[PDB]
Amino acid sequence: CPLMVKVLDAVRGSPAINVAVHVFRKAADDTWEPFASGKTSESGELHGLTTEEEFVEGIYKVEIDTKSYWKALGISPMHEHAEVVFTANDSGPRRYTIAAMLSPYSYSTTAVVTN
Amino acid sequence: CPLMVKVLDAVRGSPAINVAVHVFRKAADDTWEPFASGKTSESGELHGLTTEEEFVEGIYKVEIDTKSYWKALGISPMHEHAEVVFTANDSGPRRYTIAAMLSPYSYSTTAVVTN
Amino acid sequence: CPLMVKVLDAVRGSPAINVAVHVFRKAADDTWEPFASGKTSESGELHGLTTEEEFVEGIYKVEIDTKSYWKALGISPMHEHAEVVFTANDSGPRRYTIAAMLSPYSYSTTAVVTN
Amino acid sequence: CPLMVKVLDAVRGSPAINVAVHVFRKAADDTWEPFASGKTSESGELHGLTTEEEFVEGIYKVEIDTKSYWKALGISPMHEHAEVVFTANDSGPRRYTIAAMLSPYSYSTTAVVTNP
Ligand SMILES: [Zn+2]
Ligand SMILES: [Zn+2]
Ligand SMILES: [Zn+2]
Ligand SMILES: [Zn+2]
Ligand SMILES: [Zn+2]
Ligand SMILES: [Zn+2]
Ligand SMILES: [Zn+2]
Ligand SMILES: [Zn+2]
Ligand SMILES: [Zn+2]
Ligand SMILES: [Zn+2]
Ligand SMILES: [Zn+2]
Ligand SMILES: [Zn+2]
Repeated sequence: CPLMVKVLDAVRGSPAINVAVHVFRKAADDTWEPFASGKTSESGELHGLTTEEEFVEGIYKVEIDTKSYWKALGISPMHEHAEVVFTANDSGPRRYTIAAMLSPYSYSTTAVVTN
Repeated sequence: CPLMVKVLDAVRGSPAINVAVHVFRKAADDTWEPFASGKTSESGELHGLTTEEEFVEGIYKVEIDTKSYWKALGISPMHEHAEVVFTANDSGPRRYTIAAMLSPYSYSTTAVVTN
Repeated sequence: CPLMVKVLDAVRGSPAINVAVHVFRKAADDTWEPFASGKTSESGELHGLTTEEEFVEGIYKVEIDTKSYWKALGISPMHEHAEVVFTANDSGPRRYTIAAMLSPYSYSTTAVVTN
Repeated sequence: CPLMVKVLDAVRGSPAINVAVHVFRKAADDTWEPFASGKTSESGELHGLTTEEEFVEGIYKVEIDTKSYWKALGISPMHEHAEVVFTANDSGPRRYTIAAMLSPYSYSTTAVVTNP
């Protein structure tokens, strides 16, 4: 995959499963244009978002939907999304994995960029 | 302060000093409206961003300048900013400390929300 | 302070208050010798642990009690402590701040070392 | 695997490759008994540490060797290891992935515990 997203639930110690992930690319008018979307697997992973061709240099926002994810724990999070922004491909084509460890009022995200 | 931003450099183990920070509030047309800015102190802190009356309910983005911060380490970071989005107040006044532990390809960020 | 410990609750977005912190130093027999202890303040901070003289070079472990800290959330954590080990003082006095942002199955720690 | 360790280099945005990892299990005299070891793969992963039956209930320490890992950056880290302690395998069998995002003066670790 040119772009993979992996989401972990840092409260329960488990993959974040079936969580909506929307990816955007900064457009000509400075707004965020919808780029790719999916839901995380049983493993907290979202593969197949994009193709090498579609995935040109630019600024991308990964939006993880955290709104009702910790409803059952009875806490409303700091925000309805966990967002990670990265600047891409900005020296030829590379594979990205965006790994996010999520808690309601914290998060740790790491971009692993390969090739 | 109604809003304080604290920035640590996780690579060198030191406050991130003289780092530019921009705060935005989500406006009616879905643009980010400039809200406050400044540079971090010797302790990595940015105090005095806003007043309790100016700190109205809304969605806020904190944008920490990272572009050339690790230039001396010879590393280009994942993005020119580290960004944190939070949804504010909703319940009477609250004070927010946004704490960010930064490396070129990872960051951890926590919103501490009190009274 | 020569050594300060600050603990944040990353699930609720608040300082972790009145949490027991024990500090140990690696002894002659490779065991952990009790060094200092206290409880975090209302700000999640623990000051006054040690003195510049007592705080010699060596290997130190900060043990944060997390056993029953999230009991009210109904999750048992990955372990009864959050532990940070650091190697100290290679030169003369350094002041350490150990910042720990804690979730039941994740934690981010950072050591800020200042001269 | 009953136990997998995955290590990422948060400074360079890469897997931490060929990094030594030591696992210990807490023994009755309060000593850490060596349990398993190895070095991370090209993906930053260390698989094959243990078997379901060897991975008995107990307290485990994972020790990732960081001493010289950022030597090329010219930084000496906060400690010669990044360490994670976890209390294991209550409630029948569970598989653990210990995921560590490392920088010289910070790390984020997560235990992902699943029931197979
Ligand atoms: Zn894939
Ligand atoms: Zn979304
Ligand atoms: Zn959002
Ligand atoms: Zn800015
Ligand atoms: Zn202030
Ligand atoms: Zn940005
Ligand atoms: Zn103090
Ligand atoms: Zn204790
Ligand atoms: Zn322990
Ligand atoms: Zn070792
Ligand atoms: Zn495996
Ligand atoms: Zn160690």
